[PDB]
Amino acid sequence: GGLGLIKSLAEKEKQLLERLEAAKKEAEERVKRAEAEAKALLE
Amino acid sequence: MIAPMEKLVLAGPKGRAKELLQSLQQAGVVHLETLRPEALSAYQLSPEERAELRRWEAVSAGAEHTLSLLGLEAEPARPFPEGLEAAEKALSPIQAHAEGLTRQKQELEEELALAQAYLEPLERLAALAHGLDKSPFLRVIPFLLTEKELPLVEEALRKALEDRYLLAHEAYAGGVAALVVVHRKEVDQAKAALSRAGVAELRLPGALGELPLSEAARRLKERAEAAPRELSEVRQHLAKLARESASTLQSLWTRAQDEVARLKALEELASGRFGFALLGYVPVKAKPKVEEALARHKESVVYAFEPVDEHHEADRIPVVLDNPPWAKPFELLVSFLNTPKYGTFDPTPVVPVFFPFWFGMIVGDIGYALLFYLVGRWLSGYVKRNEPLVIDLFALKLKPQVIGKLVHILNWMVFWTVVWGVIYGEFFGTFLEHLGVFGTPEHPGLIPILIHRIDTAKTANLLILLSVAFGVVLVFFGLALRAYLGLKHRHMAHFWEGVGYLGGLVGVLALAASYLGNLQAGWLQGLMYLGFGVFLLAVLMSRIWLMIPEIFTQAGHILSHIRIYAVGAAGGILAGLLTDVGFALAERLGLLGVLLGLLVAGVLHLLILLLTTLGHMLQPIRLLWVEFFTKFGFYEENGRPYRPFKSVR
Repeated sequence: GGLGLIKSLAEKEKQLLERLEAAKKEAEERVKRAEAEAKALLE
Repeated sequence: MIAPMEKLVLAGPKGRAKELLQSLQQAGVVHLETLRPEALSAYQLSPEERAELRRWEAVSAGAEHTLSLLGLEAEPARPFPEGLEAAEKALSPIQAHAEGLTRQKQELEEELALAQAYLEPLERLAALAHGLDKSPFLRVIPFLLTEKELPLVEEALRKALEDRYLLAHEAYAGGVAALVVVHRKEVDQAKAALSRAGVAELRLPGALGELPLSEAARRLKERAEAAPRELSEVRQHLAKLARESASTLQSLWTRAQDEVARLKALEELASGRFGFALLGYVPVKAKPKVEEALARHKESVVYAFEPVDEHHEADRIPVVLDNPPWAKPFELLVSFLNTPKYGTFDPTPVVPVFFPFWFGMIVGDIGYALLFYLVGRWLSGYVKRNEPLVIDLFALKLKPQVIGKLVHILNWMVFWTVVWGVIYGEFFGTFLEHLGVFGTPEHPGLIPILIHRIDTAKTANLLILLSVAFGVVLVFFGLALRAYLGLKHRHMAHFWEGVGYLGGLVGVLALAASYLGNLQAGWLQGLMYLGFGVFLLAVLMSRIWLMIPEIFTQAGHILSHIRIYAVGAAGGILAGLLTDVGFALAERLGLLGVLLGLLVAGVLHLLILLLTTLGHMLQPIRLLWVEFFTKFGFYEENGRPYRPFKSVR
């Protein structure tokens, strides 16, 4: 059924959007680590 | 019968759905479905993919136009798997060569056509004007005019100067090249005066009417000498190029049509942001190949073969014929009409059930049956040649499968035709004037006949009774199928209408055979009362004001069955009269004009058979489509069409 298409596409798109928001939280923690070590290095 | 046309749901990636679409196009046994609005995107895949599809479509259109300019036709065959740039490089070279050759051939043909008219006239004008062509004193306007009304043009020249304004035609007796030479400006005014009298100078095209007349006639003779050899060389080069590149262009256009169909089908997809949905409809008889194709995905990417809807409300879902091979040949004449409602009855078996038995009663001439057997042998030889059924007379191009189904229908019709013609006991009109093989009680010569078909004191009443019985049985079958379809579709209006029509027809036939037919109107008086009461009760339970016109139309559809007996007896009477006139004027006229009179009678009988048997065989299927389809409805929503992916090959 077409709701079955909606469900089996919502599965994929929510797992991939979870991977995308994981990617951006990952990049934010990269920003945090880089600024922390850079300020400690300058001091 | 109407197949399942079960649904197919599928979920994949974007490129994995491209691969599965290539698979389901290679396994092209499922019609598609958009289903875009249900919580998903519209699958506007890529404008780069749209540009590549436009390039491939332009390549396919160029391949079609190149086959057209080469003279080739769209002949489907196996594709050529190659790159789009390689396909363009293969196509555009031969296409450009053929386009240049076609333009050169058209220009040479136009030059030859233009030189065929003014070759002798310009040469004659230049021969008379061998020193007066372009010296700057006087123009010489040659006007290609009609026959000797030269004074009607020379009135303006007499209005001009006396010992000049020479306006005459020395040669070219067909089209008189009336050269008028006076001056430059005064002859321009005289040319205006001659146009006022009605004139037109030879303002030719190309270099003929753009150069001096000596060089014009020289270039005319040069183009006349050059046009035939160049046109023949261009025709030979076009034939050689077509014969060398038609197979490559056909395989390229086949692969291009395959890829363009894949692109147009992927346009109708449903994409889900690096996911993709797919919805199709495929019959139950191909579920195994569909499952085998679906197993050939990336990991059998998640799909399902779900069921189709029921008899109620299956509108976008298509249907199929699905007949046995003994009855498959009538599917073309069935598909000449519309389609059923996937729950509407398939009356395609009634065609092979009733049309040959009626046509044999119509055509009882075994000589016509032997001519049909010879024509079937000719069509079987044409199908054994496996050529397209191509008739430039009728402009008819038919497939060999259509000719094979027609030959099978002709054999099945000819069996019952020979059966009912031997039941008629007639061959080639009447060879019974010489060899009375069908014995009559009036003329006992050989084994008897069931119906003599020249007698009508008992045979006509029995023939009318048998035809009316077959027609009333078919009408009762149509009303019963209508009531059965109303019961199966849960439409009690259609079932009550079929029941009331059947009751009214039964009461009408009972009252007819009681009052106007035979005696003993006591056992059927309650029957006619019951038929009238059933009609009134279904009218009250319907309340649709389905008036007496519907009952009279059903009565006319029932009574139309006697036209079959009328047409059969008319064809038999015509063939018997023709054979009787031939036998009289051949054997009774001395028995010496037997061969010549037999040949003239056979020619007249062949002409009469070709003039009559077409409409005679047409009226059975026409009455069948008028009676059985309309008694079963068959004009409601026209069905939905089965259109899977092509893989045209």
